[PDB]
Amino acid sequence: DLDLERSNRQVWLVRLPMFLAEKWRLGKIRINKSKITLLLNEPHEYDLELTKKVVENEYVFTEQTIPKKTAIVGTVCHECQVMPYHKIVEQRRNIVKLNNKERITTLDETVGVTMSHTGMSMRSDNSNFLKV
Amino acid sequence: ASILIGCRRAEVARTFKEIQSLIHVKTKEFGKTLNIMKNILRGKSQNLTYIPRFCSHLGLPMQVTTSAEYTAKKCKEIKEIAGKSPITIAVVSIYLNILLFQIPITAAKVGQTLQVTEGTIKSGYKILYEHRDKLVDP
DNA sequence: GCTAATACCGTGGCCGGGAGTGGCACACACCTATATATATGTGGCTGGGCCGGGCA
DNA sequence: TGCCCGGCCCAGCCACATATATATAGGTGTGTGCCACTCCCGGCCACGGTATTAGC
Repeated sequence: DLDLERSNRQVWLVRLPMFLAEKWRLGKIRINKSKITLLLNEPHEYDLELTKKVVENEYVFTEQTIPKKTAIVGTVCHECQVMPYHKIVEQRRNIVKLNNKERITTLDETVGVTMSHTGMSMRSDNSNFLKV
Repeated sequence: ASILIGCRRAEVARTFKEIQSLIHVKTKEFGKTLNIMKNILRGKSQNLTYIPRFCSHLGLPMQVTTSAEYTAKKCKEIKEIAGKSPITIAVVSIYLNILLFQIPITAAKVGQTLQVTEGTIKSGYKILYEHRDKLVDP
């Protein structure tokens, strides 16, 4: 019983930066008449570019052979993209290029203990696994 | 039993609880098969080596190893108790030679590492402490 | 120079028979349980003594 | 500042393995062989496609 609710609704698609997007996982957009920005809550303001002006054949639907409950939302109205104290963001972007992994740990003991635990050590059982 | 025989022929020392820890042979039938196998070998015609192995299990210096060697030989010459299997003589010998120095392991750690009873190493440490007189090398 | 006809080869599914596998029977071999001295050992309970903590 | 209660540790003690013989006996497990059931393999039957030769 799929039913189109309206589709008359106009939605704008946004390609956000990763820290603010993962933070969204509220602000106030200021539309300047051909340049629009965004005043977030304390914090930065963001210019959003008119990425694609004409954006037809693109729509938005939601879901509530196996038919399921399908509802239609609205048409896509404009393709957009948020563009960006920027030195701290640039330093964080330089800082993300410092990921490393831990190296192999060298056991420093007297060897004879570990080598005793290798072969026969007069210690059996102590763990239930495939014991039937 | 063939592995144990090949161990006794090559002057190597492996305790029954070691091969028993490797293979579950139920001990008794292992002893009978080892006995009749020894009879087969006789028909087709030494605890000192255990000391460096357990000293390797504990990570002890060479002076404690040769000290437990002289202690093992002397204790083999003094008689009294004679042995009660050589494993306990080895562990109480290393126990005395390590209580002579300052490297601390106590009785619980050496009893859970070498799989020996604490009451047995203390029972042997009593009479061993009684024979402490003639066991000094230097 | 152009047209028409005939034969042979290869795959897939099903059924039957054999074979294998499982079960049953029989025989043989193991494998338990009890007493005796010996020692010596090891692991788990029993009783007594000592130590630690809290409240008025 | 003093008194009472509970828990833990140490010293110890009992039971079961190791080795010796022997009888009892009576049980259990394992192996082999045969026969029956299931699975696999082989055999049979059906259907479709491609190439070559001869005559007027």
